[PDB]
Amino acid sequence: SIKVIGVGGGGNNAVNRMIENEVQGVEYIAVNTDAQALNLSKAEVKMQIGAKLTRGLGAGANPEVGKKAAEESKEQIEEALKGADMVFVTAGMGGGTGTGAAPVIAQIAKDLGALTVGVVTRPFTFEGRKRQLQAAGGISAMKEAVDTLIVIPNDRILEIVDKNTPMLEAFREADNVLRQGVQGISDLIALDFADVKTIMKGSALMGIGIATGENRAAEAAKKAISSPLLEAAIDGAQGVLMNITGGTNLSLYEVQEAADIVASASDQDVNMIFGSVINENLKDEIVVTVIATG
Amino acid sequence: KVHRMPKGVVLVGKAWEIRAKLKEYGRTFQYVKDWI
Repeated sequence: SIKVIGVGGGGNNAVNRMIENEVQGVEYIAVNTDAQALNLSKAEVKMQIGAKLTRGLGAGANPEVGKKAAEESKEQIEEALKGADMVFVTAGMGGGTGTGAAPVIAQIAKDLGALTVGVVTRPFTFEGRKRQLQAAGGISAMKEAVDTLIVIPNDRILEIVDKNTPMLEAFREADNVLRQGVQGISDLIALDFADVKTIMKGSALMGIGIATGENRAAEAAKKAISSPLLEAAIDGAQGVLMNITGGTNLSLYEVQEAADIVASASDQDVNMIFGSVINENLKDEIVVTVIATG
Repeated sequence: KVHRMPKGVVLVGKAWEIRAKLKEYGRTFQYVKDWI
């Protein structure tokens, strides 16, 4: 029973993207103060929060509203989260609902005893001061409310994408990266959670590499461990989760070769959760998701 | 600890423990497809 909760617009998209990518084994909950945006969620569960406070009109990028929204719907949320062994709280920080409600939600999940992993993006720098300040204030609050908080620096999306990809695609990629963040883990639980729990605190940074071709597993893993989303050196990590995903052509030669590349770069006595998953929808693409915690 | 699940396998343990387990599995399974 692992629930992925998209909170606010940032999460709404991730959860959509996850669903779009047919990420299995999770129950999705899309939570929003904005009834209009929320009705776009492909989630089976759409939880409008702060219905009384925001009247479906959203939090206006006011984290205090998203918060009071979530506090208002404190009972509706626990009902939806009860039974969750693990809750991914995915959200965009900088906003109102994402920034404000996700800590409330994640904290509820954490109190419910679920392994609470927040996976959030920190707004692009370009989103401006308000977005940056609020997320900062917000990411600070996610950290107190989750077991593990994977924070994806959107600004690093811009290093990754072509220098000319339009802003719309830059946001889009943030959503995918958020989806990539949760699928990276959720695909490994579809297993004693105290394994994963021991790997879930402090903040976490993740990296992704995607590659195709003859030397891809290494290409992917090198790109993963070096990826701009992954801002610090993995040797600094106390724990590392590694996800390898590829087509039915994924060979253990490829798998370990990637594992060797991630492993060498991590500390020797590091704790590690490592999985390789086969994605039939892949052909020659391979995706290494690496999440480091420390 | 090594978890087979459909569509994937998850190894838990120290990094070296896994690298080694992967090599062992590298001798007995060609593709992760066949592995599961």
